[PDB]
Amino acid sequence: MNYTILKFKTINSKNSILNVHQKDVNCPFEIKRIFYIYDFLDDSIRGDHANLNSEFIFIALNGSCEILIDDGKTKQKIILNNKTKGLYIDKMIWKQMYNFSKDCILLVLTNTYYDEKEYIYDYKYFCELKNNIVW
Amino acid sequence: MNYTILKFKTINSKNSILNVHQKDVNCPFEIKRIFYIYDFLDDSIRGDHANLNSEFIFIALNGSCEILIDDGKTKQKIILNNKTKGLYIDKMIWKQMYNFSKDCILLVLTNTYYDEKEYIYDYKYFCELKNNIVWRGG
Ligand SMILES: Cc1cn([C@H]2C[C@H](O)[C@@H](COP(=O)(O)OP(=O)(O)O)O2)c(=O)[nH]c1=O
Ligand SMILES: Cc1cn([C@H]2C[C@H](O)[C@@H](COP(=O)(O)OP(=O)(O)O)O2)c(=O)[nH]c1=O
Repeated sequence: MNYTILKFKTINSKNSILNVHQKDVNCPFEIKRIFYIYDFLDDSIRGDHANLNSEFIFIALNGSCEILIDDGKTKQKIILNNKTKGLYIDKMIWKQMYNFSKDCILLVLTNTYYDEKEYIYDYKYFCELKNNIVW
Repeated sequence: MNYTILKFKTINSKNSILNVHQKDVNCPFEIKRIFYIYDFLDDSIRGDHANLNSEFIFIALNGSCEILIDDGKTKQKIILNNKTKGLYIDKMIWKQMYNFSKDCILLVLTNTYYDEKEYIYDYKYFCELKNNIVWRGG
């Protein structure tokens, strides 16, 4: 599956630490949209979809969570809990996020404007799209 | 001086809160780069420059800090301390940030790639370039 764990370069100066993201700097794509997710309750789950076009980098900026990614062929669990690590996934990877700490802040970077129409919410279709050897 | 304290529209769902930023959603520019600053020790200070092209939104995702902004003629101090608000500033505004809490995480959105040639680190010449721009009609 087309995922990587990225290790960010930081700039340690002025008694603090700076992490930069842009095309070719701790990010393989061109950024167009950012969002962050916070104030999680005990059984919060996010995701349950794949996206046709958007690539993602997920970064836990505070606290931590889990993510299960799935390409139709294999699955992986990933822990995010570190400001110098990110999970990069290509488009057409199903994901769910859960087991959020109380204090988790999740930052997501993507290369597309939000488009409800690029979403795949039906898992069987997703798996047909990833595996069906006719097409 | 051109700045705005934004109140963000949040999406409250799935037992959590989502804040989205892109052109015309909680941000007036096209995003091209993001950065965040953290692990501040007591006396830490950031900024001390102006930028010729870039606009910015500053958000305290966690904790709090104070920002001073300066148009060459006046200055203004603002506290950043929660996730539903940020400070938009236009280009060619000088800024300095200080009084960071130990747990402060500062997130910044901007509309450009990083460019050393866009920085003005000398306040005196900041005021001259800005006074000239203002003089021109800007
Ligand atoms: C990610 C995102 C979501 N939303 C809205 C639409 C969705 O109904 C809701 C949550 O998005 P969605 O991606 O469906 O949930 P998750 O973040 O768990 O994957 O917020 C936007 O308006 N813009 C966005 O960029
Ligand atoms: C913001 C930023 C800084 N840097 C480098 C250049 C600077 O010497 C240093 C700090 O940036 P600078 O903007 O000069 O300081 P501050 O963050 O306090 O305003 O890190 C980058 O390489 N890319 C970036 O996007």
